[PDB]
Amino acid sequence: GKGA
Amino acid sequence: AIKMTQTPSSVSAAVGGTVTINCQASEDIKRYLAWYQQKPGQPPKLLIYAASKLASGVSSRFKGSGSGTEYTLTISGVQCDDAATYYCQQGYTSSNVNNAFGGGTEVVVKGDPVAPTVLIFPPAADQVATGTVTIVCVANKYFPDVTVTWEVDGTTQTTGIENSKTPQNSADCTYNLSSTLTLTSTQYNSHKEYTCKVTQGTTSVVQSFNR
Amino acid sequence: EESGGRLVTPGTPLTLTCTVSACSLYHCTMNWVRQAPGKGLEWIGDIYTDGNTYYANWAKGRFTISKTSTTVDLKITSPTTEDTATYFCARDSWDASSYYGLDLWGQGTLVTVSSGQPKGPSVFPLAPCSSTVTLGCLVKGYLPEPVTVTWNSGTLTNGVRTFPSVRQSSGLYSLSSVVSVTSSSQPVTCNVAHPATNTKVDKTVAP
Repeated sequence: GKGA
Repeated sequence: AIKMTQTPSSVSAAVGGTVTINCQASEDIKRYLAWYQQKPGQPPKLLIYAASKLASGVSSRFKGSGSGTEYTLTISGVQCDDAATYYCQQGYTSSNVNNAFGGGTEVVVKGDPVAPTVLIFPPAADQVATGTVTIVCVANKYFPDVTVTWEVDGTTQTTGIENSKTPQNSADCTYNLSSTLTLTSTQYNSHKEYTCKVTQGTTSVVQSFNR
Repeated sequence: EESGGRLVTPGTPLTLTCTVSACSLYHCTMNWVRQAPGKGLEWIGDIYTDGNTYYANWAKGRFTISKTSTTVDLKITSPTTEDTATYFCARDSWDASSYYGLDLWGQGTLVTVSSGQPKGPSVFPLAPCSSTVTLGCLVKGYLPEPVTVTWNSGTLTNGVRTFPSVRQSSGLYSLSSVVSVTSSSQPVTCNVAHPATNTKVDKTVAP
């Protein structure tokens, strides 16, 4: 996921 | 909804100076943030991606910083080529968005001051038969901004005026201005003296003609 | 033949085609962005590589974004005069930590929604009335944008200033182009083209  | 807020709305910088403009997100966007430069009549150009990385071919005079909700763009050694509107944009989500872009920040670059000259163009002969006449005044190569006044037989005009400014010159920061006054043919034939006055600070120049 | 603008009567759907090819990467979207006169960029929506589409909340139900082979469209489903704007498409990409931005943009399309008929410009010469002189042409009352203006069939480019178009209170557009030439130069001619009406107009100007 985005920012993971 | 993630709101993107840019401040200030406009900023001025001398050539060789440094400006910092700000971008705030209403929620943590985890540095999924891009910056763009737009000049008039062009598509926006990507400057900075992932909050702090230089897009392809972008001058290292541009620096992006920040994290969480707070981001900044800094231009160091400002040049006339940097006169533009700058936008931040979150790339964190596509869902429940009112605008992914911030509202934009206008960057005016202060180059060497240049006083305007003024040109006036009487209407061509075949205008009057259309029922309206359009008089064109041009203010040449100037910085800083000017004000334009139209006088008809000495009286200042307050309607029928449209102005169009070229973007700051990418080499010397100067502007050019078109100012047009439109009257009915009846109004134009009812008056004699048509004057365009261009004021910069406290200094005015004028061109005038008589119908 | 792309003019760079459109005239659409209210309520008639308009479809725009993105010149940037569809995403090859999985984590990539094609986007549509508008810019209304004097205003900032307003994101309209995007399309993902799984087919899913998202719209800005104001844009929900006013547009549809679709893909056909490797081409992405925007359909304005029921245009209103408030949809008069420049429209761009733009592609982005990302991974698990970096948003790579909208790196590829198409050229803007100058869309006007209006119940008025398409109209070609009236072109009027601009002359003063001394080693240099500035002459020009007033390009008045056309619809939609754009016109192109050259001088001497494009052989005269130095000293040319073409100002940004302005939309008149009538809804028609106007602009001026001027050129500075030597006082002994032979007359200069403006060439004004308006693709939306297939009009081409030449005006020869002298002091």
